[PDB]
Amino acid sequence: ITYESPPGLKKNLMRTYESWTPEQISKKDNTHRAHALFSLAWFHAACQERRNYIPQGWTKFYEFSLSDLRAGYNIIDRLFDGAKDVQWEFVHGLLENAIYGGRIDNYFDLRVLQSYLKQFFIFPYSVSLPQSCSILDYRAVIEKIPEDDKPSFFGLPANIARSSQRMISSQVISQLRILGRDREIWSNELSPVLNLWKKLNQNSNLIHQKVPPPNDRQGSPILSFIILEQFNAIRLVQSVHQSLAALSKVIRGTTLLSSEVQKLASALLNQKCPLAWQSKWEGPEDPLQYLRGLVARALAIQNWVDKAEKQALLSETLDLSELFHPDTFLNALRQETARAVGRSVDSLKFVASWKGRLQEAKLQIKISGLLLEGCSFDGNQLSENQLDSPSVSSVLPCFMGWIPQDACGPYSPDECISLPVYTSAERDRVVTNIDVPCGGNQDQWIQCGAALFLKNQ
Amino acid sequence: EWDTFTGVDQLPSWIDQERSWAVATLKIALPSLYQTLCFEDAALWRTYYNNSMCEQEFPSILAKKVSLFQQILVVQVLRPDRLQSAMALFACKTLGLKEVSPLPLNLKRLYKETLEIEPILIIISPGA
Amino acid sequence: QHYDWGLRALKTVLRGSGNLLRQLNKSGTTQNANESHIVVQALRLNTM
Amino acid sequence: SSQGAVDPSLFPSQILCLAEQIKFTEDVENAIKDHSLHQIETQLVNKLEQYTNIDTSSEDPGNTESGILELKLKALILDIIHNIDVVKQLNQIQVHTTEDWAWKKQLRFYMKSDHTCCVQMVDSEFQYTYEYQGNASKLVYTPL
Repeated sequence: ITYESPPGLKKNLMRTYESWTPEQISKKDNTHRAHALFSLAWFHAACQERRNYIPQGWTKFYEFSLSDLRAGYNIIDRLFDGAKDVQWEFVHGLLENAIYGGRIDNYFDLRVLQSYLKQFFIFPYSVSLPQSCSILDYRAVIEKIPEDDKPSFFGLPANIARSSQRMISSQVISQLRILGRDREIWSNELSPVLNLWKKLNQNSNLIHQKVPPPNDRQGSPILSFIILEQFNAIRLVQSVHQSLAALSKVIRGTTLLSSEVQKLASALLNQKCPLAWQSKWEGPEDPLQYLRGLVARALAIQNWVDKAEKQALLSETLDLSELFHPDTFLNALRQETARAVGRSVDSLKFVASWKGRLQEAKLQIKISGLLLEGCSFDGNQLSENQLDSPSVSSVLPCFMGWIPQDACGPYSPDECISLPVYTSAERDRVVTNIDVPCGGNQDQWIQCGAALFLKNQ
Repeated sequence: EWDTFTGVDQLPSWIDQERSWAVATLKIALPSLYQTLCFEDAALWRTYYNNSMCEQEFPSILAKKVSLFQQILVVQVLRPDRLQSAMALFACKTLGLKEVSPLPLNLKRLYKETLEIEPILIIISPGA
Repeated sequence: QHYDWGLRALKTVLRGSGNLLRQLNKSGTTQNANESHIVVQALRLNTM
Repeated sequence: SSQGAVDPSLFPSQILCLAEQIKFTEDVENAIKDHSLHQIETQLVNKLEQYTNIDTSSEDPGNTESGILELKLKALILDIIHNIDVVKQLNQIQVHTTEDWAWKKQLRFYMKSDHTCCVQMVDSEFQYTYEYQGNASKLVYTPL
């Protein structure tokens, strides 16, 4: 017996209401009470069924138990058979602070739980036809719920199902393909890795064979950043070139094996990346795409040096795809603004905008090329996605600078929502959190789980 | 059919490259359905390419020249945003099952079935 | 690799300030700029 | 009684902090029943100002002979700052009555008729088991 969650919505409600006993639900005081029990049932079912989409509805796979549900039933017992007029506030207050938020570490998943708890104390109205305290009508509305599920019941856009069914279909097809059925290193299971490297770096021998001087802090703190960037980049590139020259000579040449050669070979045969490469810089799990991103940044930082030797790094439009550590660049801008203004560094703020150039800031740099998901961006207004909405949407460019505190921000405080700015689609680490003008009804934009990725590739 | 199913073009114009490579695969592999399909319709397939819940909006002119397994070959080449329900109704038609999902798991039901010759192995998962 | 800015370093610097203000009232007098001058030494007893 | 029983040599800090918290609890649960009572917030502000002022009477001598327990004061300031923040948030939300859960969220130290304490949060309650702790470093009440 496999002992798991039900695979669907109304399946989960049927399992739940089978697990109840009817003398519990059938109390004398009837009408306003069992509807809250149905709200708890729908809330438990919803929070469990969000887990099918990762990292969309939750960032990790959080463990929700039936003991949690029975604890919640104990809570609603002591509320409604408690005296009078149960505050809907503290139900979700104690519920978040003890039961379901006691699984959660990231803040934005707490925000999502806050939104469902605020929302469910009303439904998709056409599918929801609730009833009186008659128990078998609570059974029968579950059959009135349709077979197939919709993310419009949950809040996700419609391109989610497109990407999900493409990937799940390829998974089941490969799994049924399974049911039908040192020489490999001397063979060519790993030759296209070396082949992609020889295509990336055949006309950039300066870009893997030059040495920058080891440098200390110069005058402005934006020069030192880019010089250390250059040094780290050339160091990682030459380290990769050594680690591939060894495994090239043990195959297409005349030498013997070490153990680290076997480590590189084992990881690359399993097509994961070795831990020595992830010790320096986190990249994609594809080693091919890793080499791609690396050689791209290797070209980029030399161009960054060429246009930042003349202090012309204010005027030009630049892109944050090419920074190995972009928040350190932004904190370097924090130091240059705090030195140029004549105010201490702790008393600044970071606000970007879209409706024109920054007035009160010291410096203005044009940052574009961001990617967005979970919505469809426009100037001054966020618009909901559609059925045929494409997955990755480009964005209007932005103006970024550092603003002193207790000054007038370009956007009013109660019209915007903070969005994380991750690094790729894996949603691993947070760079910053920019505000975007919502214009009321923010809870939909919470439950979409909107994000913003610095780039891709 | 099953091997090209599990993976073992200047003539079409209204489609994407991503589907066009699979069109080239289908054309080189199985030219018979390529002949029977008449891909230069742009009248019925324009309608099929735009329905939601497009598992049942099959062009009924060809409803007796295409088997159930060849419709899924059409679906995989045209639109892979349908394959899960396509497989589901394929299995539900060939086996008569009203759902591909099973029943739930009431242990009060499976109390009375067992017997003391063999024991009961309850496989767990995280959170169970 | 070996740096730290946890809660323990903070809890160290706070007692490092409490000890210096514990000395500089029973051993002398109190005034303005020394009260913000102390915390620099009570931070550099660790961070240096 | 109406007069203060301020004599910190006569009791260990374990009883000072507990007595102040029990009397705080009973006074605030009289308050929210009667009236919003910014008088009690002002009373706590002036009482805290009094303790911080008396703190400069032992800090300048410091190391004396047979005189310690400046620590009983510093282990009382923190509980008073906790009570300041509780009354200020009750003022910011303007709670009506006691059964409102924004009061029973906060930790309560009642007195039983058998004169022993009974620490009671939302509905769960326990008993004070009289372990003598002596002087120890308490914590700042962060919202975590």
